[PDB]
Amino acid sequence: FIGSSTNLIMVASTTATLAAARFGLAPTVKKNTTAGLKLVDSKNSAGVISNDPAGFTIVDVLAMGAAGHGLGVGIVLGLKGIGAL
Amino acid sequence: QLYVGASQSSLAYLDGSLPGDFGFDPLGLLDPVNSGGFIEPKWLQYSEVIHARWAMLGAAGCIAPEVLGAAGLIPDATNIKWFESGVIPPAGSYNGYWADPYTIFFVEIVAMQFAELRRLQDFRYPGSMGQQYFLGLEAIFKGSGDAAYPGGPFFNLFNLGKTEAAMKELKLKEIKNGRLAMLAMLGYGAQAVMTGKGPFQNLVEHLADPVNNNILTNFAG
Amino acid sequence: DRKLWAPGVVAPEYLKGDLAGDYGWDPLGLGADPTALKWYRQSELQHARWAMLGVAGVLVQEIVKPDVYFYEAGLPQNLPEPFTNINMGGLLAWEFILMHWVEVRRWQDYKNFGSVNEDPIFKGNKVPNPEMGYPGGIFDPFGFSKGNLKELQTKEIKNGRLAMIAYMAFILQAQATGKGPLAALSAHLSNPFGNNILKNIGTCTVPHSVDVQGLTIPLTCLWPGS
Amino acid sequence: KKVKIAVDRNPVETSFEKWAKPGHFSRTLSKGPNTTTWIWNLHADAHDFDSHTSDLEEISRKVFSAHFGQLGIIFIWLSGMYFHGARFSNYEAWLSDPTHIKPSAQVVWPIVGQEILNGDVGGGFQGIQITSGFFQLWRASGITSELQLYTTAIGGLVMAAAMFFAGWFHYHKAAPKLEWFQNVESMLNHHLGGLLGLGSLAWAGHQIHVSLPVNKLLDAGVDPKEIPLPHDLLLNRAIMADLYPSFAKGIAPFFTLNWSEYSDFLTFKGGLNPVTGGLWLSDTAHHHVAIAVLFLVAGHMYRTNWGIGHSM
Amino acid sequence: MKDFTTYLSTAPVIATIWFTFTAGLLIEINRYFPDPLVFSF
Amino acid sequence: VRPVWFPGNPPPAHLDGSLAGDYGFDPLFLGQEPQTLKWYVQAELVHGRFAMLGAAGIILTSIGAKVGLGFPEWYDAGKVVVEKNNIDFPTLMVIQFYLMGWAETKRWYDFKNPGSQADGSFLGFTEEFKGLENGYPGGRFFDPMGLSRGDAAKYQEYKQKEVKNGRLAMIACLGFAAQYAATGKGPLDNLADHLADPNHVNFATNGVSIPIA
Ligand code: CLA
Ligand code: CLA
Ligand code: CLA
Ligand code: CLA
Ligand SMILES: CCCCCCCCCCCCO[C@H]1O[C@H](CO)[C@@H](O[C@H]2O[C@H](CO)[C@@H](O)[C@H](O)[C@H]2O)[C@H](O)[C@H]1O
Repeated sequence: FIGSSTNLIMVASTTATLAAARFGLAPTVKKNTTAGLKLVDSKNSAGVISNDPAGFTIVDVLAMGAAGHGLGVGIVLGLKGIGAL
Repeated sequence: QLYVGASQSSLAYLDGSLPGDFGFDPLGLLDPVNSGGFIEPKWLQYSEVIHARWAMLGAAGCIAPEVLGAAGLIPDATNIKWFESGVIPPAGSYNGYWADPYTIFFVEIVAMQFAELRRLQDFRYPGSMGQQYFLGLEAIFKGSGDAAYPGGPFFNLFNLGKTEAAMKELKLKEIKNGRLAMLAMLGYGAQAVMTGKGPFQNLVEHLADPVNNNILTNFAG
Repeated sequence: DRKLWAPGVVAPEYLKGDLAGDYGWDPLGLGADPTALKWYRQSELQHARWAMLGVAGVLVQEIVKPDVYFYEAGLPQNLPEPFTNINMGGLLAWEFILMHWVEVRRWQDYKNFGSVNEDPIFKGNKVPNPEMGYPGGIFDPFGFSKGNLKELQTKEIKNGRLAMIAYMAFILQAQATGKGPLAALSAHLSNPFGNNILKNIGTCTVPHSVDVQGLTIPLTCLWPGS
Repeated sequence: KKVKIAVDRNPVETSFEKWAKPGHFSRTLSKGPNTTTWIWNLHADAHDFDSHTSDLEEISRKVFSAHFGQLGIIFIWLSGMYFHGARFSNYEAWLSDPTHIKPSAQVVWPIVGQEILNGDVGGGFQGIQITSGFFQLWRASGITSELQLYTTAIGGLVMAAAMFFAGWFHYHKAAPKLEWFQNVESMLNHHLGGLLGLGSLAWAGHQIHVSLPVNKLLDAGVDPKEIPLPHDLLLNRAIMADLYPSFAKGIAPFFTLNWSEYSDFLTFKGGLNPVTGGLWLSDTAHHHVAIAVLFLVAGHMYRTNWGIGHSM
Repeated sequence: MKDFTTYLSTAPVIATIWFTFTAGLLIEINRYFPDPLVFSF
Repeated sequence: VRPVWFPGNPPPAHLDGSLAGDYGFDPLFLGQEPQTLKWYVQAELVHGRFAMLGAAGIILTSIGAKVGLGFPEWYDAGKVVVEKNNIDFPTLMVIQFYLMGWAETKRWYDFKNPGSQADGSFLGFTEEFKGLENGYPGGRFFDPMGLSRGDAAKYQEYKQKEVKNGRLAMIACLGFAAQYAATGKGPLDNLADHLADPNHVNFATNGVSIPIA
């Protein structure tokens, strides 16, 4: 399984979301989205004491790991349904 | 702070006392304003301590017959896994005890109503338990202000932690091994459901082939 | 009182070294009442003295004869020649009345100290009873008291506690292997790795019942597992 | 934390003293009767909590504990239907011939000639032919014994006592404050996630592990006392692999995303089972699995305490 | 429990106790004396 | 400061320590009123009196069995004395109800009026049915040994001992019925079954007490 065509989709789809939210290409705890599609600062409703320089909390890790697993399950099963893998 | 995952909302009141404190309350159950019921901070600290020391007795006691049977110090009749002791008779019951497990369970019922209702009546009534006659033994049960740490002549036999700083370090280290052993009990139960083998046999099989015998190659592939 | 039972323990308030063998002990609170502490003192003296008799009987009856075994030495088959196959009922009657005298005299020494000192048949000489549990007088035919009574009192209590643990040893190293104390010591000195507490605990060589002239006695070990 | 637990300790003292005074809730009805309109206004204004007081916190506490009262009554009702299905039924007989035996779960007492209502429903049994469909539920759940019905009736009594205790607790002992109720984002996240999503995931678990093998052995034709008990279907993977040969691969196809190998028991057949005329339970199993994933996705929508999520 | 006994003495509670009493009296009568159309002896 | 049935919890307000055998056990507040409590003290007493008589009856007639005498068990003694002795049964029941309806209604109108039942309306007895207190009548008939007068502290001791033995005789009479509805044999056969094997012949191996055998 390690290195197979389904592992390479899942890791590269989870790390894509984990690098998207950290480097300002996806919303986080600290940053949300406006009525348009502009990436704006938040209120956060509790305050975070994340030592990470971009404030990337473990809540962001869970959110974007769930999103990356969702995109990976979608791409893997859609490629199984389309015939190409 | 320590333990990232902590928030600012669980840090203003949460000062640094209340042993084992690291700020990790991401939901904010322990929060004194508008609290009530079983979500009171005193009950939560008390039940963490109780869960901690029950789980560390259980974490030593699930691994102990299988380790001591691996050394051969106990015979192979008592070398059974922890879930085949008779606690779960669908998983297996050891029939070589001195009684029916329901006889033993009624003895446990009587002994634990006496152990536990007395244990609760010093949480509810902190000055109690040294007042009525309990065979002269009520002089032990006077307790202290804190319900999780009575510390009589029995519960603090050797008077360990005389000074305040050593007592805070011991209250810290108890919670530390207790949280580690609560996770160990979770990883005895969830790891004995999935594998079907004992915890020591899981450790031996992980130390034999770490890659080919782990969590990933245990989904029955 | 000093040199307590453990190095870092504070003694209780009721254990200021008045009694002998006082080590700041009782981690179960039993001596906290004074009237309870006097009775528990008397029962410790009783268990100590009868346990010293038990040890000096068990390890002397196999010195004089290492064939009659001390566990079944109470059976009528194992009694000596002028008492072999005696009716145990009449013997139990002798012991019952001759002990229900002595023990009730000692009990009324407990309940009212000083009121039981006179020989009731021979209204004459008393027993000079200095403190409770230590009658003396005729119980000191050699007069080893009237010296340092605290010293010999600590000696009696320490040898007595050691003999209590020794006698409850002597029973449990005889239920597991069915062997006398010097004989179990010789069995350890034969092979000190397979004749130990290991591989002997878990078996109970005591039979479930022995018919003593018509009576069946329940005959239990102190742990489960035959 | 904006979204947090916030209650009030001991707001209302538990006493029978206001049960002695009918009309205590109303300012007009508390003076007592002088007129028979009083006793109709007592029952009409009894649950109109918004007209009793103006405090929205007190209204919300009353309507939150009245819902525990309704839930306790529903658990009494369900537990009674399971008990009447256990002790007074032909369900044991109905499982052997569910085409010529009428489902009956109500028996009357023979007093005034009403024992004519105990008709010949079949299976060596007399009672009223029920029409509420509980026997078809119980076959679809894999019950196969009135012992399971009796024990889930006892569980329903226990859960009804839990609901009554819960309403007593959350009104009299520790009653929630107003801004607890006004966290509608948390209520929707927990109800889409935990009630609807985890509930259908749990019913998916019962359908995969209990009701699919039991109903497959029923449709193949096996006496219900010959069918393995469902705890022998949890513990023995060999029986489940005999019934559905992809249980031998374990939960490995779920985590390797080889979900097509689960097509033995999560299907998309459609139509009806021709053996029994109902839906395929493998199809309903995959249904509740997909419903569970959908509502667990939907219950992570609204913002509660971290910056992610929507605010309504 | 004086307030509980005043609650037990209210109109619907007395109604539902007295109607069960007068129901379960006539019901036990019609069990032990089946079908009384006419006053027999 | 006094012992309670459940240590820690305070005793309720209506239940200060003046009754015999008081331990604060009223979780349901049934004797909260002083007169209903005055009635339940009488009830607990007379249930204890009949249960002590009954428990001594079962224990003595079961020592009579199993040793070799011709005594039956207690659940069989109803049949064997109306059949061995030619006793018509409903007349024995009606004579019991006559004598005890007399003896009970005397007590029932002592409760309603404590100074009554003593005016010589009966066969010429004045002080003998006077009644000392609730559930403790006394006099020359109900205390012929005269232990209710003399040392009052020892009489309070006897009051508490009566209530203690009466409580555990009520528990024993509730237990004889359960030992018979579970096992089906004599109580001192159940005792010797528990003594011949302390394990395995207890209630948890009877198949009836726990259904999860
Ligand atoms: C590039 C990667 C990739 C590829 C190749 C595919 C390919 C495929 N996906 Mg897929 N998917 C992907 C990524 C991908 N997906 C991702 C990232 C996700 C996560 C969001 C999903 C989630 C997903 C789901 C949940 C499903 C698929 C399905 C499918 C397959 C059939 C789709 C079809 O024709 O249905 C066309 C069908 C319709 C247009 C009918 C739609 C009518 C619906 C049921 C009712 C709508 C209700 C209501 C009106 C909606 C209003 C709101 C709307 C206006 C927004 C196809 C092979 C389907 C499948 O597995 O089928 C076998 C399926 O159910 N995909
Ligand atoms: C409609 C359902 C409902 C809701 C919304 C609440 C809401 C609340 N309750 Mg309440 N309660 C309920 C039902 C409910 N209760 C019932 C049925 C009972 C009786 C058993 C109680 C008994 C109760 C007590 C005694 C207390 C509360 C408390 C609370 C407050 C905080 C709860 C919390 O953080 O729990 C978070 C969850 C937990 C702490 C874990 C609980 C462990 C459960 C048993 C396991 C999960 C159950 C799961 C849904 C189903 C079982 C899964 C299993 C099959 C695998 C909050 C106001 C507390 C409070 O602050 O006082 C107001 C409190 O002390 N409740
Ligand atoms: C039955 C025997 C017995 C009795 C009645 C006592 C009684 C007493 N001892 Mg003592 N003691 C004994 C045996 C006994 N001892 C033995 C064998 C040892 C050696 C370990 C000691 C060592 C010892 C020390 C070092 C000190 C005392 C002290 C005391 C006094 C205060 C403690 C108290 O109130 O306990 C009351 C005791 C009881 C009411 C008996 C309870 C017995 C329990 C229920 C059962 C025991 C559990 C278990 C079966 C024991 C296993 C033994 C086996 C492994 C050999 C009291 C007079 C203190 C003293 O002298 O202060 C003046 C003190 O400093 N004792
Ligand atoms: C995942 C968590 C969760 C779950 C499962 C529920 C479930 C429920 N809520 Mg709810 N609620 C939640 C969180 C949750 N809530 C939170 C966080 C809030 C605050 C914002 C509220 C505020 C709220 C209000 C104000 C009301 C409800 C109501 C209800 C009930 C709807 C009726 C129904 O469908 O019956 C389905 C029946 C069942 C699922 C039976 C199972 C019963 C389980 C064991 C209890 C529910 C789970 C409980 C929340 C866990 C707490 C355990 C407790 C010990 C703390 C249902 C039981 C309504 C109601 O009826 O109240 C009684 C109502 O008025 N909720
Ligand atoms: C606290 C715990 C949180 C929950 C953690 C959930 C586990 C993470 C999801 C699974 C991660 C990858 O999933 C997957 O990778 C492994 C590869 O190493 C697979 O491992 C195995 O896969 C096949 C059999 O199943 C075999 O051909 C492979 O030889 C073997 O490596 C596992 O079948 C699977 O688990």
